[PDB]
Amino acid sequence: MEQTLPVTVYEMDFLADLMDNSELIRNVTLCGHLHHGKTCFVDCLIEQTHPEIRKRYDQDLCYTDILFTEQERGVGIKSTPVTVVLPDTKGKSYLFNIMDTPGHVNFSDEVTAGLRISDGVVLFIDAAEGVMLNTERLIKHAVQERLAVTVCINKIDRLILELKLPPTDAYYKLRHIVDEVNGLISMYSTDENLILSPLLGNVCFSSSQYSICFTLGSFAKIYADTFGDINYQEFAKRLWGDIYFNPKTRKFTKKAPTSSSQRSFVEFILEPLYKILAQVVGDVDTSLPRTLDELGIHLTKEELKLNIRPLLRLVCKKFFGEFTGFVDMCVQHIPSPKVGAKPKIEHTYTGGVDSDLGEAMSDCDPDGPLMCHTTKMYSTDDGVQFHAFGRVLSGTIHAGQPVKVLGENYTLEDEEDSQICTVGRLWISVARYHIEVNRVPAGNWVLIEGVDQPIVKTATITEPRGNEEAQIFRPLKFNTTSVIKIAVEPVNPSELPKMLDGLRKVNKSYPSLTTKVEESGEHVILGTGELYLDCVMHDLRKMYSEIDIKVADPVVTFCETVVETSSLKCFAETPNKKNKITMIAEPLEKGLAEDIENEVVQITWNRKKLGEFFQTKYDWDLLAARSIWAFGPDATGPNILVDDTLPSEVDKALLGSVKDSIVQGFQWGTREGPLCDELIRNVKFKILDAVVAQEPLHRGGGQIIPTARRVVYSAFLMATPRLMEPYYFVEVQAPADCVSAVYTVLARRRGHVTQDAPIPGSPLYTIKAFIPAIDSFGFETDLRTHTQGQAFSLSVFHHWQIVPGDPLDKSIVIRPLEPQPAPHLAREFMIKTRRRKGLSEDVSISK
Amino acid sequence: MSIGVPIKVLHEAEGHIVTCETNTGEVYRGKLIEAEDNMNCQMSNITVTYRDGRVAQLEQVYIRGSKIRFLILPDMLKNAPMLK
Amino acid sequence: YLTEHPDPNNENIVGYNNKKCWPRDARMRLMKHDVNLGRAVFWDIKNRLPRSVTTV
Amino acid sequence: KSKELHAIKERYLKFVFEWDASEDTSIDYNPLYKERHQVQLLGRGFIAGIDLKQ
Ligand SMILES: Nc1nc2c(ncn2[C@@H]2O[C@H](COP(=O)(O)OP(=O)(O)OP(=O)(O)O)[C@@H](O)[C@H]2O)c(=O)[nH]1
Repeated sequence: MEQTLPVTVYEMDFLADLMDNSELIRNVTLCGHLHHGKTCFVDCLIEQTHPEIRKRYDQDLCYTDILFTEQERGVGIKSTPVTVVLPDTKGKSYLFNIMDTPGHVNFSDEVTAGLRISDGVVLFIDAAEGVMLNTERLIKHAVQERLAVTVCINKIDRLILELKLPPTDAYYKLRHIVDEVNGLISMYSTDENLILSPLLGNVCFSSSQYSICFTLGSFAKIYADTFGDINYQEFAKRLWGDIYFNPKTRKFTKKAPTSSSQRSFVEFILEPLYKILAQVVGDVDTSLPRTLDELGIHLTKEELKLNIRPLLRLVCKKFFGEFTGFVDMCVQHIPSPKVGAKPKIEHTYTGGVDSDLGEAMSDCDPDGPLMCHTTKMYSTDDGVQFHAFGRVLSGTIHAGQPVKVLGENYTLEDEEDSQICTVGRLWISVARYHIEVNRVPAGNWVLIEGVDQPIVKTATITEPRGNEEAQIFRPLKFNTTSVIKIAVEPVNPSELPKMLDGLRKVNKSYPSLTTKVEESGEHVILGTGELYLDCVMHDLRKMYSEIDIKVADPVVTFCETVVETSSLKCFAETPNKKNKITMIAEPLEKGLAEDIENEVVQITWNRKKLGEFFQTKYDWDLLAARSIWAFGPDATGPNILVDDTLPSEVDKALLGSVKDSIVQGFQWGTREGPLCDELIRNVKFKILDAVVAQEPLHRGGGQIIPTARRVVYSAFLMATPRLMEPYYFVEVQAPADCVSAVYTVLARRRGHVTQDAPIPGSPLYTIKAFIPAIDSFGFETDLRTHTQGQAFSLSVFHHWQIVPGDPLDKSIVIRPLEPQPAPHLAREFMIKTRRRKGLSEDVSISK
Repeated sequence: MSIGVPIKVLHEAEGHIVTCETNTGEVYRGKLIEAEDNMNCQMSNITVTYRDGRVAQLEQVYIRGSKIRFLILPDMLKNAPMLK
Repeated sequence: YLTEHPDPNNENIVGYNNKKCWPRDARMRLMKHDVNLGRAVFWDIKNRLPRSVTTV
Repeated sequence: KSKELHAIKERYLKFVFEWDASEDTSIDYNPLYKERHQVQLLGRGFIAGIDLKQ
């Protein structure tokens, strides 16, 4: 209000009054594979809700790729929120909060940030490409985060204009895409109530370039508006599947009348669209005005003079109109904030739904306690001040209202992370222009000013002097792991504080960015890939810090493991020479580390469930199965600590006094690692004898923890240590002829091809392969250059694999600037990483 | 040309609070769930006042459209795009 | 030397004269310890000479 | 291999009517940047100028 804004089809007063009714709000995130049409849709909708903001005839106005690099690269880099009022098929209006998410596999963190504050997902799938890598990854992520899933099969015009498939085969292609999505959903979810089918209204067909968007119901409504006497809802139930129309009986049967009879979808939906497009693009001068007369569209004379693409856009816009099918989909199959509040609190709130504050939050009552969760941070173009962005799950936030901001480490006993701040202004975020408001009720998305100071990634904003028992929302769980690592250093050491400030700012911007300072005074940035780090450095050098920053060569993060059991049972004693621990280290069973990290097992379980799980899944006896102490460096680390101390040999009651310290020592030791200060993975540590001093003045504190860490290191070093590379999963789409070239490019970088397969209904092929992360820099460029741009690849982290060599072997001599043979890659990876970290040149294997 | 504006406005009222006065002088105030082209209103959480003035609570109500005298709609619908 | 002239931000690597005629691998390699040692020995030598008589 | 290592080391350590051939580029060592896979255009598109039958 009182802000100069573009004129809309609606009026902002209606938008403001809709925000109070939480049953007319839909918090939706648009996600899909890269370049699958997710952005026109937003303008393809902004235009329909903004008469003056139109797309250029020869250039598409992205309107949500508002960034510089977004506009030149043409690649979605950051999520852009859009709040619009969209009419329904029945004429009703709902307030839509849409999250436009990037489709590149490197920027999945933005997608998770959008998924946190959303109640439903609209998955965009190219009709020609089909289900690609990121489509599967986002389906898994969405059904895991307990979000309603709907599908929009975009770019259906490619079936007509590019591939020129017969309408029946276009129907087969669409049905195959829907079936693939259904199979993926059933794979990643147990309950059946997420069946996707256009009969249920779950799936929409669209072509954003030409302003086409219809469900079965919307097309049946077009028929009904033309011929009044039909009931479009019952008509829509017969427009998909193997149901054929019988024109003699005027009834729809499950059996085709005679022969050469087409399915209902082809006869009534696909064939008219084929004919419209064919008329417009082939007979614009000859027989277009007549067909336009038949459909009831009247185009003015200067309008018929347009080029073929704008003319097709205009004709389809006249025929179809607004995107009512999309709104029908998202109203029927995406819960309102009021209804979807309960799963959101169940999943993303640390206090659980059962908590008293959890109940008031699950009601989504806007007169309750304030509970706002922010997941994105948007920087003004000056790059000085940020604006937090998130949804108000309860209560109502006001401009000028003092608030209590809780960080990610805030617990009910450690209340030092919270900080009081004052809200400056509130903007209802639209893609480009912010509409300033005075208050935002529950269930809405708000851009907050004044709370950006004490938060890094995520926050929970509550009210001071109330909500004493207010916990936080769980930090985002990302799809990938940041592996690619680069080091930064200012050109002039005098301006180091400037680079540090810029590093803090980029850490605020990118949700999954991890900036750390190593022991050697080296500043390190972790990213997902080359494009990710490229854009991070572009922001760092140009947006936040105006200084010159040197960049080191890209490198990956390694992990350390073992391959047999320790030869001699290690032991280590405290400086008091009274407390002594004996441990051995052995490799974990295959597939157990992944179970641990993926929370298939939790130490929060009672010893009974832990024991039965281990017994039935990995052949563990009850004694060892219930003997688990800790679960790696974190609560879900890929390492296990087990006590084999016999009750007779050691008194278990006294062992319990040092259990809580041996656990911490083991966690810290696995966090650091002895080889090259890297994480330890897939290692099982068994305690064999723990001699404990009776006097508590000798044990506990800073005496037993270092002994535990040292014994962990020594036990690890007996069993043959190995290094671990991160392995990337590459999916390549390329024509048939360039498949061999893809093989040739992969073979040079230690690549191993898993499978190549045709894309059904498309002339291309998909090659899926595994490549080491370190042997992947420039792989995309090599593939796109050797194939003259006809092959494109997206790489994503998959798993950890052992480096061929042996890290602890001094016999190998390495020259400074030559690639090494595989037989001793591990030795180089180990010593060079040690030199980079600033440690000694070699380890000291001992007891 | 076919369906009048007031019916559209009534369609917009779904989900809000509405008070309903039938020919029997009975006042039904509650959350309007659904409406049709005719005034058939499916509406919920009813605070119902009879002609004498007795007030009752009735969670689900479906009123025949022919038997509505007038319907009082929330004031924010005055800003509906359809009312412009 | 560092007690007399503290170097918190590692700025000692900026004013170091090198023999640019030699190849890069044959020049002096400006590691922090070596640079600090060279600066320290130069400062020690400079301190012995009073500035009024002659300067280095 | 040898040119590979040399490139690594290098990176990290009169009216002339006709152009001099010393100004040529694309004298590369990587076989992927010399024997570039030729676009076939589904076997139906062709490069401009050159004879079709060829
Ligand atoms: N043939 C065809 N092309 C389309 C259609 N819609 C969009 N495109 C084009 O396909 C490309 C997709 O660009 P965007 O729509 O911005 O991509 P996106 O889906 O937002 O994905 P990101 O790049 O990850 O942000 C652009 O060249 C569009 O102009 C469509 O319906 N048909």
